[PDB]
Amino acid sequence: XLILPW
Amino acid sequence: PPNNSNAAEDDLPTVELQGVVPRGVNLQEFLNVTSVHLFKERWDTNKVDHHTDKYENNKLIVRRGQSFYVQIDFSRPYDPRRDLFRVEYVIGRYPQENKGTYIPVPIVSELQSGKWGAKIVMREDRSVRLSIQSSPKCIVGKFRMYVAVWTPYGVLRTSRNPETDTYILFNPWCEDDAVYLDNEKEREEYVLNDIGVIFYGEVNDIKTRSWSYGQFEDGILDTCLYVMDRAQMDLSGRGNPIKVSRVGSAMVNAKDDEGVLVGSWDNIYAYGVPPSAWTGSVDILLEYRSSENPVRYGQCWVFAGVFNTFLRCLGIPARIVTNYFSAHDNDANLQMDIFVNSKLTKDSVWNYHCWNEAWMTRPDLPVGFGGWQAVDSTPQENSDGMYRCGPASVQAIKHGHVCFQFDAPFVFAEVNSDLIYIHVVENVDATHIGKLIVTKQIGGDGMMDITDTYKFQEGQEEERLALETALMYSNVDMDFEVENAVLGKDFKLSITFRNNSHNRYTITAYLSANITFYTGVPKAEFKKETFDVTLEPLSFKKEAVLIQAGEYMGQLLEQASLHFFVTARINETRDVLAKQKSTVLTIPEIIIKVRGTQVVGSDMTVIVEFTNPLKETLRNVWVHLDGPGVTRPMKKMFREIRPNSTVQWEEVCRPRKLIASMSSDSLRHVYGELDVQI
Ligand SMILES: [Ca+2]
Ligand SMILES: [Ca+2]
Ligand SMILES: [Ca+2]
Repeated sequence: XLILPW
Repeated sequence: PPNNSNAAEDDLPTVELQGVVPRGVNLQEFLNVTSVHLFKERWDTNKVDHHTDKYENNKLIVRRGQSFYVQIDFSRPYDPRRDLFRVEYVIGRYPQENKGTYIPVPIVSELQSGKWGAKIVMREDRSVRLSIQSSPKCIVGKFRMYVAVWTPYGVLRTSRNPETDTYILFNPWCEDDAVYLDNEKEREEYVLNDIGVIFYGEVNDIKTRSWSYGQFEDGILDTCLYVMDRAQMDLSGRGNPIKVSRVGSAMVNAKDDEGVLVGSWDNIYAYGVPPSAWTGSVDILLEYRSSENPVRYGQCWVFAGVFNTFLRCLGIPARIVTNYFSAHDNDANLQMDIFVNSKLTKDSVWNYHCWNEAWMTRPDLPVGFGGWQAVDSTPQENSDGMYRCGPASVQAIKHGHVCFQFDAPFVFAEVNSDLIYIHVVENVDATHIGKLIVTKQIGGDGMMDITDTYKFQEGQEEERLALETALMYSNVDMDFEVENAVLGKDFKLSITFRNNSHNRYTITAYLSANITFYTGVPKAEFKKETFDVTLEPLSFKKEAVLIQAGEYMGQLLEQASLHFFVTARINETRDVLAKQKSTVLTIPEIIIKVRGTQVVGSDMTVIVEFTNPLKETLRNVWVHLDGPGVTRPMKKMFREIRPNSTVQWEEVCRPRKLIASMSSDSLRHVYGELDVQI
């Protein structure tokens, strides 16, 4: 679960 | 005091003497229990019929709303003229009858529907055999069993015996249970399957992680009851699947409630187990029971893996979904506020997220919002003061009716929020969030696309209309009434618009027509239409969409109702009017009578009467009689039936059930039946 660049 | 602990017990007296019982009273006059049998073995009928033979547990485990056999051995043969006894199931330290925690089970002659009772079915020697029936709304947990004999001096109860303790679980097999699932294949996968797969990765690079739920392994069931005890969940609510699922969605994460799993994402995971290391749920939950403290660590897919075990273990049917490009909304505006800019921007978007779905009816919501409920134990945002999420109705999320509890706007934003590059705006992306939602298929390790359950296809007008309805939770009124809907006949759906302004408006709208069960569970969408209507000032317009009989007759069930979604947007002002309504079809029925002696080897008259239910003229009426063993199939035609006129058909026959069916030109496939003994 990575936070993804907008 | 609050009664919120299955582990805690009160002490039930063995000699509940009343008043001033004189000295020298002789209680030997009355029955006493020498032995109790529960046939608890995992090969016997009780566990097999109740689908609990899998549980690695040497105690009786039944499901509610179903009959199981017990045997009680008395000191002398039971005599109904002088003996009176009852069975008791007790839970908690403070059990009351009106709270559901003290359950008297009277010895009755006929079991009644949905009522606690025990009926004698065998009386050999000093033994009586009972078929005990539980309430289909009973509290779920580990109960203590007692046999209570009534005497003029008090009740003679058996002593405490933990070997007669009985687990009563949710029953997805009993149509009177809120978790009822009318599909054996779906039941075997969402309840009895103790392993499965979880999907993750990117939308175009999809990986598969297997998970051992292990709900039937030693200790897991007791652990789940412990998880509910640790929440301080009042026992009176542990029969309600909505409460059990919401308490679980909080207790699986360690935040604000000392739950099972601690979330960590910091790539270090000090003094614990890395999230990627877990391969099942048994070791997390058992360590929780042993250490009595949270386990470290977990992430998105691990919270769902443990939550899935909790739900299946208690009996609530449950599956794990994966949302690719799941959005995280921070300010509850149902938008992805993008400012790039890392200081002002707080809304994130994950490559994927995993939450659970639980199967239950929603009696607290209007009809049509049952079935799958989204529940998320992963800590993301607060809900009413705690880190929990759901149950949110997937059906309510699909049509943007996020005003129905619980936490529907959050789950909607996770699956179909638009991106808003913001004082001043710039770009608006509407296809990036929620590109694909998946779950493990039935009978395999494949990937069932279930994106269509949460949202309409991006691009179609219904997607936008649903979204703008969700964002909403110009002097125009909107309503719709169903025009005399009779089972087996076309009917009109009349959308009405009242414009009280002096302006001319343009309206875009969509219609969603659905078949739902009597409990309120959705079955399927049989009609979906988008349409555009113009509203002249100071007018009323009654656009009437025709629902042909062939559109819904193919997917009907007993006592099914019709649920309609109608969302309309006022184009000039971007307002959105949305209504949802349920209607039950006026179903005609055929009355079947039998006159004469109904024996084999002699003729008898089967009378079939049908009443014309429509204001129309029925023509080419065909009536078919069917009854194997009674009469070979036959047909009586009727060239015409006048409105509100009754027709009668007599058929002699020498011989079981009889089934009749009428079908005309304006009304087809209306049935009747009658059980006959021969
Ligand atoms: Ca929590
Ligand atoms: Ca936002
Ligand atoms: Ca979208």
